[PDB]
Amino acid sequence: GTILIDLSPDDKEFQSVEEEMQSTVREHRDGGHAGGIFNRYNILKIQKVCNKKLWERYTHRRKEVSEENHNHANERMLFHGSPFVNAIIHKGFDERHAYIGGMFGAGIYFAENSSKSNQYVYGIGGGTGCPVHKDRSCYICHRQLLFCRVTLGKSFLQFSAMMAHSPPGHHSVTGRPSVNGLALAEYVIYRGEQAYPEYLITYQIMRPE
Ligand SMILES: COCCNC(=O)c1ccc(-c2ccc3c(C)cc(=O)[nH]c3c2)c(Cl)c1
Ligand SMILES: [Zn+2]
Repeated sequence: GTILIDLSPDDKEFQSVEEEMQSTVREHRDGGHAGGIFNRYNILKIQKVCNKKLWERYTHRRKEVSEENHNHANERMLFHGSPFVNAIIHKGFDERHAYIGGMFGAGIYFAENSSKSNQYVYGIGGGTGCPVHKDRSCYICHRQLLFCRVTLGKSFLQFSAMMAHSPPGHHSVTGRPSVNGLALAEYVIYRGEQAYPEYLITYQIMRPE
């Protein structure tokens, strides 16, 4: 039931989405090992993901979290990178998109830094890089990220020195780097229904000059 609508680069929605991409790149402590070396992206396409069934699944859960949290969904827009992006846009987030060995427990991870999500585009740790060149820093091959609507409800705050249940009380976990003062948060949900993949972003990382 999914349809994809191209946003025009002249459209203001294309532009605020690109801005959130570009403005949340940071340097990474792995020197670019997982996601490659770059400061900015070349944005190639931005599509809006439309699936009535997945949307209702999301808003139905959103209402429930909302009611449990002093009428507050605590709804964010957050990046998600994964080899399973084409499956997510068609069938939604589920247990199979969960990071079993994740630091904040076994759920689905999202990132405020788009460059954090880019590290996972070719799998945990960048896997072996693009399918074509086996290059985690490939500047040629087209990559895809999702920019997603995520319901956090009451988030459990977990300071970090950088499918399970949420801790009782909580609808999600915030993993908040405490050492790297420029690293933004990651969040973990334990139910697929708590994220909708609104935008599919197709891009290349750009070689620095
Ligand atoms: C035991 O393996 C079973 C198969 N599953 C995967 O191969 C898998 C699971 C999770 C992820 C994953 C992880 C963490 C992030 C974070 C932090 C940010 C983000 O944007 N995406 C993530 C994506 C991946 Cl790539 C693969
Ligand atoms: Zn490549």
